[PDB]
Amino acid sequence: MTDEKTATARAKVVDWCNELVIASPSTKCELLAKVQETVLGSCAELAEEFLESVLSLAHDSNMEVRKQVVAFVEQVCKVKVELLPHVINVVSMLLRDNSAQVIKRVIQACGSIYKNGLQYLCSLMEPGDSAEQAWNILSLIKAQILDMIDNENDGIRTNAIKFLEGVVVLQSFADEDSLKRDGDFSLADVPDHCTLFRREKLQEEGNNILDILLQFHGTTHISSVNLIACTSSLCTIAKMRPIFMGAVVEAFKQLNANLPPTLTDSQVSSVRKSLKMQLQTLLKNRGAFEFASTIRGMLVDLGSSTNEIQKLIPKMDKQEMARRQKRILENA
Amino acid sequence: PSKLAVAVVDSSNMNRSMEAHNFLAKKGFNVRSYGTGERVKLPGMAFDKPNVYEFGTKYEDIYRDLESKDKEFYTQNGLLHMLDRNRRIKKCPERFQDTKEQFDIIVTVEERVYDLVVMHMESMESVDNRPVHVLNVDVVNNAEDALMGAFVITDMINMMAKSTDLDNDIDELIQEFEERRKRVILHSVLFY
Repeated sequence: MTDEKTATARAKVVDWCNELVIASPSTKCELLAKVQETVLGSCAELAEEFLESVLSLAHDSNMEVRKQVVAFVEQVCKVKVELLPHVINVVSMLLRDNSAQVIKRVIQACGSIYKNGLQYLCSLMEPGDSAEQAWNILSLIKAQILDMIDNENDGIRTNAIKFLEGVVVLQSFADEDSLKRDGDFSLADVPDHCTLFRREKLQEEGNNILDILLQFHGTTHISSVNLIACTSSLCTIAKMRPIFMGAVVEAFKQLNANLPPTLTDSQVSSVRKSLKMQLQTLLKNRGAFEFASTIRGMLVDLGSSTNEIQKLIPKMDKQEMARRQKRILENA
Repeated sequence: PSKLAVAVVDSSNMNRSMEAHNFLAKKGFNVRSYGTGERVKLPGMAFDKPNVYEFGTKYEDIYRDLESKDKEFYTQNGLLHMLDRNRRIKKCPERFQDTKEQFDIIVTVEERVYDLVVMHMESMESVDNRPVHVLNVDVVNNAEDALMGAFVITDMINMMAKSTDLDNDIDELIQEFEERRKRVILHSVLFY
């Protein structure tokens, strides 16, 4: 069965796409917001045949226009993820951008793009050549952003740390102690039928990115913003994947005993207030059972009372406790 | 006239945040204001048992309520003067925990508000992976100090608006601002 809705929507966007080639950067951004609203919303079927019209604007001189293109590609991977191999090249290219404001926006977008991209490529039974090449670009995006922890711009470093957090979480296995999160995806959700990549190689990479985050967290000349961001990212990784709990508790212990001498008094207070919150969050996780006394010690050093700390420890039955206590003795 | 999305946060969204909202709006900033408290709390006739309202109650209704209770006393302290400016700025006081609005900078007027803002943003999982700078500027909760505080906050935001790359300059800017103004400004980064 048919109606007029699709043809009327197509005529509305054909006009808007034609205006773009002669429009001002302010008008170009207004037109793109309307094109996105219809082509990825009101009439989602039109998306494929208006892709090149929008992706061409990635080369535009105005940074706001380039940023609007990023917002479009991010939306594509959310609603029409099957189109990922046709938009993913633009993302990798826009990570070479000269504008720091553009790079930051691309890093932000890569969070959902990488997750949606990994989920979609996993689902494919007979993956084509388009799938292998989309995965190659996604692998290169991870390496591109990983390099940006050494970028000279503090904003770029902050965004890069946040991106790397989601990769570790995706490229590790969830367990029974993992914090309950609705859209959570781990290596356990990656099928054995998948030929594109091996679960063990992704785990190896996740472990290497974690090692880089732990090492970055412990440097002497890290900025207060990068340090607070790295601390909360390490906390998210340990509460999501409690296999990394011991390593994260050790990094927090080492930080509190050696605050970078580059921090001002005000920055030390800010870092310590955030660290206190991360330790409270971790102490609520059942997987922090072994480290409860170490966490308590740090929370006492940071000004928490006996009763404030005590209320955070989850209640456990003696059978669960004995299961954990024996496993801790076994692992050693 | 910068493109910075700024939010000022206090407890009730009545005195300190609205004073800052007022001056920042006049300076041309994209400014919003919120309260961190459970409910809207205005002072009363004596110590404790003050005027309590739900977040969403119009400033106009709070003006009319205080008018019928005691029109003379609430004019002498200046609460009706305060309620008049707020109705000109916006319809009703808003709660930070319930907003879906995103900002570049969030300014809190006391460490307790700062903790409430930071706890709330952490309680929510990151989607956009968009960072926001959360800053604390201590403002004593009285009409005189809320006015002086609003000048400090406008000052700080204006200095930050001048920067060509706020992320790359913010730590040095705060450090120099703290020195000049003999103040402590707590600064953290949170994510949307």
